[PDB]
Amino acid sequence: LSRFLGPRYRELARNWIPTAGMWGTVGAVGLVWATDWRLILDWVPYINGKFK
Amino acid sequence: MFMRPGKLSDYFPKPYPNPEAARAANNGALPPDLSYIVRARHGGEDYVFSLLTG
Amino acid sequence: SDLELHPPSYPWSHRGLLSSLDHTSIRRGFQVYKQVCSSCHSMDYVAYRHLVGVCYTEEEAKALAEEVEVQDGPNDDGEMFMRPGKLSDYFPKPYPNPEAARAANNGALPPDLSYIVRARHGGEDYVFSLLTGYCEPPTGVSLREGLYFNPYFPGQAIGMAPPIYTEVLEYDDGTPATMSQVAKDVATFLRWASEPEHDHRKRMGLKMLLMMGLLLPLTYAMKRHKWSVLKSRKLAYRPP
Amino acid sequence: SPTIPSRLYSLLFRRTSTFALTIAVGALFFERAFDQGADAIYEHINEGKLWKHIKHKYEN
Amino acid sequence: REFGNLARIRHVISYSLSPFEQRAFPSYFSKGIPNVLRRTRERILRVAPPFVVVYLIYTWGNQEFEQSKRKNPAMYE
Amino acid sequence: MTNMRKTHPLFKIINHSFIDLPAPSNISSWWNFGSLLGVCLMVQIITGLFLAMHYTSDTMTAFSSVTHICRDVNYGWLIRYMHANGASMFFICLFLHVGRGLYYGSYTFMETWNIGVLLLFAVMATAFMGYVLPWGQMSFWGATVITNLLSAIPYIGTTLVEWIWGGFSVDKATLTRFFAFHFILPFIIAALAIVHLLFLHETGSNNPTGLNSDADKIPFHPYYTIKDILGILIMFLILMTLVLFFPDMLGDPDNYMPANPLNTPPHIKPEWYFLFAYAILRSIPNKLGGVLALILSILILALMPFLHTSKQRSLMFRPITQILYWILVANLLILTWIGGQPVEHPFIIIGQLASISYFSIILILMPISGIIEDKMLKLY
Amino acid sequence: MTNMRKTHPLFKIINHSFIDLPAPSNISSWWNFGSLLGVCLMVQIITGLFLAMHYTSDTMTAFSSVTHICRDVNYGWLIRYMHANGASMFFICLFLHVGRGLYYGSYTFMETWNIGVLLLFAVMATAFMGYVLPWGQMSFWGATVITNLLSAIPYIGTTLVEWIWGGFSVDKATLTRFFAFHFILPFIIAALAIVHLLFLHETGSNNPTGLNSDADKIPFHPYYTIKDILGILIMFLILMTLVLFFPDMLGDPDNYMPANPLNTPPHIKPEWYFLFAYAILRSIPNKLGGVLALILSILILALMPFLHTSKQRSLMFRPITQILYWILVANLLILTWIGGQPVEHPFIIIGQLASISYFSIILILMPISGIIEDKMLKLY
Amino acid sequence: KGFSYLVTATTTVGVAYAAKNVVSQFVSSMSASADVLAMSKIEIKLSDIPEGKNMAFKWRGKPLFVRHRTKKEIDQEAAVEVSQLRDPQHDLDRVKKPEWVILIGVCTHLGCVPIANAGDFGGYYCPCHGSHYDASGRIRKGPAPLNLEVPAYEFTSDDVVVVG
Ligand SMILES: CCCCCCCCCCCCCCCCCC(=O)OC[C@H](COP(=O)(O)OCCN)OC(=O)CCCCCCCCCCCCCCCCC
Ligand code: HEC
Ligand code: HEM
Ligand code: HEM
Ligand code: HEM
Ligand code: HEM
Ligand code: FES
Repeated sequence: LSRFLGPRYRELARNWIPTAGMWGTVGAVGLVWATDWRLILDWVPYINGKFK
Repeated sequence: MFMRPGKLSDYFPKPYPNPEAARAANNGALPPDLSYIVRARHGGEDYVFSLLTG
Repeated sequence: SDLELHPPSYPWSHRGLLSSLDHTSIRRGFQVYKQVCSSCHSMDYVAYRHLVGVCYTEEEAKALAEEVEVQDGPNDDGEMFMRPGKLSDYFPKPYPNPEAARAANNGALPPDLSYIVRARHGGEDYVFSLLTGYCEPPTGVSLREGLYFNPYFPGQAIGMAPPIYTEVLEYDDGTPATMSQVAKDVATFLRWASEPEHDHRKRMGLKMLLMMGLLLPLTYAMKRHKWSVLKSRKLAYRPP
Repeated sequence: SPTIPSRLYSLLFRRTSTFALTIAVGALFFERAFDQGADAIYEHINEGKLWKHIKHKYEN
Repeated sequence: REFGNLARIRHVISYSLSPFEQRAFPSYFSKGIPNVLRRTRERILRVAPPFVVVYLIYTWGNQEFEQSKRKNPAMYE
Repeated sequence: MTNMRKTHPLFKIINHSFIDLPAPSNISSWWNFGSLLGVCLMVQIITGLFLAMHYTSDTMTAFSSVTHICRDVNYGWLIRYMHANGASMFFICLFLHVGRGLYYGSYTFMETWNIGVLLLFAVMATAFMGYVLPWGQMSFWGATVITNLLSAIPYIGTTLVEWIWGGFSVDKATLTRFFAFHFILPFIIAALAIVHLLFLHETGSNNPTGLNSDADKIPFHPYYTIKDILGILIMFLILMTLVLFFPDMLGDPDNYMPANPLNTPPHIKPEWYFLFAYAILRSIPNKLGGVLALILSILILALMPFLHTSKQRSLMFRPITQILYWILVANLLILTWIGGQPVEHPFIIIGQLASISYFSIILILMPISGIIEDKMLKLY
Repeated sequence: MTNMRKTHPLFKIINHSFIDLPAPSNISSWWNFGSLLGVCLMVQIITGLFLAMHYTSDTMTAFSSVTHICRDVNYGWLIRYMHANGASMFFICLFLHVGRGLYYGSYTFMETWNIGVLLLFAVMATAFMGYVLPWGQMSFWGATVITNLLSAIPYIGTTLVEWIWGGFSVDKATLTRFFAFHFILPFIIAALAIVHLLFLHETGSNNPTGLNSDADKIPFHPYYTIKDILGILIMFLILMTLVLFFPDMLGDPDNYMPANPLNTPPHIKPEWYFLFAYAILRSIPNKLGGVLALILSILILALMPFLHTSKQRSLMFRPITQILYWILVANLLILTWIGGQPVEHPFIIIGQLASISYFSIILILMPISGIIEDKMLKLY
Repeated sequence: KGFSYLVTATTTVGVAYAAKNVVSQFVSSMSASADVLAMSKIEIKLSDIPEGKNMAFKWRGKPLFVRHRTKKEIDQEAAVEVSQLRDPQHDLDRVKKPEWVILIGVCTHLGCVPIANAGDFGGYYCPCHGSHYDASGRIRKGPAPLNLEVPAYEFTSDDVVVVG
């Protein structure tokens, strides 16, 4: 509750924003690559070729 | 196929070959298989007795 | 007799590890089966939906599905009736039970031609040698009626009339219908019937070979990298 | 001029999140590239035998 | 975690008898019925009334369902 | 010489887990139900092994094989009814295990509680596909109902239900894959039970007082061995009186017909242990809301250890939460009866009030009442 | 702050077993076969789970179900051939595992060796019943032949055979019960493999030198992690090059025919490990003698820890016994070829000489070679 | 480090690609097979439907009700408003052919098949939770959330209807 509400924990969180966002980006691209998500993969120019 | 007097291992013969001919010959309604009608009706033997005598 | 004649190793167009089947020959062999071999032999496991995408187009496969008739039902009276077949149906059986086959073919049951290549030793080589190897028996052995000599058949006496000859059927693409060509076409079509996953399996194998030829040097590189700490490690003993 | 392995390590291979990101992007692009190349090798080996090779005399 | 040491105990004396030298059902009724009745008195008011409400609204739901089954004479003409 | 029991590795594992285990000396009959659950799992494994020994998974021959087991196989009817009533009494002992966990403060074992929640999900799924297996009328229609329940998810649900179906309806592929899944899942349950016991042995066992039992403990042998043996024999009395005297009060007569896709039963219900979740999903008038209600209602078990807002572990000194807990049990009985009865007046509003009271009690009323008892006993 | 890997109990077990396991740094490529056996077991479990997801065990529909898997199920041909060739790869890695133990003296770990022998028996039974499962000509006739082998036992043979058959022949009851046993038995194999690994982990692994490996010991990670990864990759290479190019070089052609009880094949050949067993069976020309010969030929592996009379653990430094061991592998190969061949001249006398040489070279000749080596090294 | 991690990156790209393909192999193996996709197209319903009667067949594996409708039924369906039901729909926008109506008989509360020729609205009466439906499947009295789906059919010559 109030344990993680302070300036030190806030600046730790701000330091970890780019890493957490990068890991979320990795998870998103891995999800669309594994599931072959059409709605995202009809925009990148090369991978558009195989779906036709 | 031929005819043969049935031995002990044979089951009871169906009066109709397939259920749709039974439905046609019995005016729409299909007579169900009474091998689990007691376990398949709410009441069982009481339901059967009341249905026949009611 | 107790002897058997091993069929030779024919150079098939699909004998290579990455060589696919010739689908023109497959559809020619399908025609050979349809107006040659379908009178006696059956195919319980090959359908017109399997014919779509390999042998014929969808419309042509559908049309040859309505060129046969299939028992189906029940109707409103609960009786079986004839209906034109469709792409979902299997190949029509010539006899309802094997005893009809025994009665019609003089006590000999033609086996199902759906796994005959995977079932006989040699496979399509055996089928080709059996079909092309009909000859008169040697002097001294005698065979009764309905039995014919064949060196490749075990027991040397097969119950089969010589099924194919020159100009037994007419092809559609203008290929000459000689007996060797008909035997080759029906052999490769039986090979496809016994293994519909041939071309796809070989494409899978080529992909697997390329990726493992890429991955074994790289995984070996990781193993030698992680093990280089130990493989170049040096020891010294310094007693007082 | 820095060497391209040094540039690769400085940009992508240093942080583990960027390492995983370039692994996944390379996975997608490499899967596309090898799908194209492997099928092209297959039809070049089996020219004139496949169903799409013989298909053009039966649709039209 | 192991049976040799779990907690620190001082000055505690335990007396125990042999199972083959003492009875297995010592006063099972005379000292048994008052004990279970005392336990029932202790924990009867926190358990029973919710199930009384279960039975009450069970009967009420059955009665309302049967009344919805029953028709009404709002249809005279 | 040496002590083989505590020096041989398998023997010392068995001794340290089951023989010389320091157990609390005062645990009541409610602590027998873990061993009852394990012996239920063993009994169901054996009886279902015999049922699959004499059972074929095909929609043309599933009911025929069930009839063959019932009549032709020597004591096959006994094995089949033993399996069915064993599953039902397995769920009875599961509910009593969970009730002991909520009452005597056993949810403070976080990892053990989460493993138990995963075990609960696994056993409900396993018994759902087992009820799918005999291919009865209500069996097939309940399979369709639960698959549509999973299909309530938007943009993923129709593909997921076509994947689970193996097609577009419950058919031969669905029945065969459900046979495979129902066969495999009890062994995953057994492995998760090994993990369950490992976590429990790491964290120790709990007593009804909710206190530190380390002052007075006894070995598990012979006290709890003979106590759980008495529990096993009472177990077997109840299980076989269900099997041999009243076999059909827990089953459904509509299960004794061949699965007709064309005919629909007029009153469709799952078997009695799904009745509360079925009631709350029928209470909430939305597919997405109903399926989330079911999943979150089972997940309140795992979410519960974060709701412990009392400095006293068990309820055995906390009478206001005892009243609230028995109201919770009463509400679960109401939800079971509501799931049993169909959708007319006033079953809709009774089930809605029951679900609302259930959620409000298990999220809101217990922690506030715990704070109230802390202020009452002057903890702060 | 603490070490979660060395503190959390599941993570502690994984760390002490597979991560921070003290492993000898000099174990050869022959030590990867334990991990290969585990990986093939997992592959077989998953692949058979999918096969039974699409498989119905009934004599009318077993062959049709296998054909439907191979033809109409998406990539079910890959699933089925992966299962068959993975069973073959399992037996290849299993024989190499046994040969590693024989050559490096790992049988001195008596409990681990006996658990391995039980595992080998379980794998034989599993593979036999799985080969019965597709209901081919070879399946039915190998089942009848091996069940008559069981019938060779006096005064109980007929009763046990009619009990195993579920009747008086291989029939629907036999097929369904073999489906049940074949599905369930690899989980018993997995449990026995856990016991196998526990008994090994008590005393640590063995080095090819046969010496005390505590001098130079390294953690199992990342060295043997990446070594086993490379071994898994190479095993996958061989396995799926078999699957995708030669899926039937280890199978049988006439197995692909429907099982006709009236018709019989000209030759009887199971898979090549059972060809070894079949050659040992038919070397001795009486039924009970052949059955005892087969059983004794499997139990001599368990008997061999009592046959080690040399003062040197491994065969690394004993060259005569290396010659004896490779003569042993030589007539393993010869007996496999004879079991492949039909029983006529000269295969009869070749198989008899091979079997008597096999039993002699294991029972009486290797201890003589060991004591001669000890005499020559001035150890006696 | 760039060279070593490049080797590691390429081999883990290869491993991830292979794992993706084999997991997709398994998932596609558990999906629908070629035969059940082949019978996803229903057979011909012909003209055996009686006047004012309904027939339930197996179309796309599910129960499909094909029912004959009368002129009075068509007039009542036209008289029923679009927005007066739970969802905005009309009979003209639902069924192109007014003589025969083909629908998928799955109710919108628990997915039961309604019993034909029943209910107070003249349509169907699904009794699992008590939902009545009109001739077009519109929900007027019941707990169903949505309406009954009408399958996308096609009409050849008058004895041939292709539904799938
Ligand atoms: C005495 C030989 C002297 C050779 C001198 C060679 C040069 C030495 C000086 C230079 C060094 C060269 C490299 C040395 C490598 C290691 C040493 C070596 O190879 O020694 C020879 C080797 C071992 O010698 P040792 O074991 O002492 O022989 C006893 C005889 N049994 O022994 C051998 O290699 C001989 C192996 C013969 C095996 C014959 C087996 C015949 C039977 C096989 C049956 C298989 C089953 C068939 C089926 C049976 C049933 C039908
Ligand atoms: C009716 C006269 C047939 C014609 C036309 C074809 N086949 Fe024949 N087949 C027939 C019979 C009566 C038998 C069994 C005969 C016997 O002695 O067993 C068979 C069997 C086969 C076999 C199996 C041979 C074996 O060694 O097992 C094959 C490979 C075979 N038939 C091939 C075959 C082909 C390819 C045909 C089309 C050209 C064909 N047969 C036509 C009956 C008849
Ligand atoms: C499904 C099969 C299950 C098995 C085989 C099993 C096994 C066991 C056993 C043998 C015990 C010891 C007996 C006892 O302590 O009373 C136990 C205790 C426990 N179980 Fe389970 N259990 C199962 C399910 C569950 C479930 C569903 C939950 C919770 C939702 C759960 C949570 C717990 C907890 C917290 C304990 C510790 C109680 C204490 O220490 O007093 N388990 N379990
Ligand atoms: C290895 C373990 C098991 C096997 C092999 C197995 C096998 C089977 C088989 C073959 C059936 C079909 C017979 C029938 O329907 O009567 C069945 C039914 C059933 N199984 Fe299992 N089972 C196992 C464990 C379990 C478990 C752990 C549960 C519950 C959690 C369970 C619950 C059920 C139920 C409820 C039925 C329905 C029986 C009926 O409604 O009549 N089974 N099982
Ligand atoms: C059937 C499934 C089996 C599995 C899953 C299995 C598993 C394993 C594993 C993972 C190892 C560690 C790897 C290694 O030490 O090389 C191992 C080692 C060992 N296995 Fe097995 N094994 C099986 C069968 C056998 C058999 C059939 C035997 C003997 C007849 C056996 C005897 C041994 C021995 C003695 C070791 C110790 C090796 C050493 O000390 O270096 N196992 N096993
Ligand atoms: C949980 C584990 C397993 C399951 C569920 C399973 C299931 C099956 C099924 C359903 C079949 C028949 C499908 C077909 O043959 O087309 C089969 C065949 C077979 N299984 Fe298994 N199996 C398992 C493990 C194993 C193991 C561990 C082995 C060997 C060590 C094995 C060896 C075989 C063999 C040899 C066949 C016959 C393949 C052929 O005839 O070509 N299986 N299995
Ligand atoms: S499912 Fe039709 S009324 Fe509820």
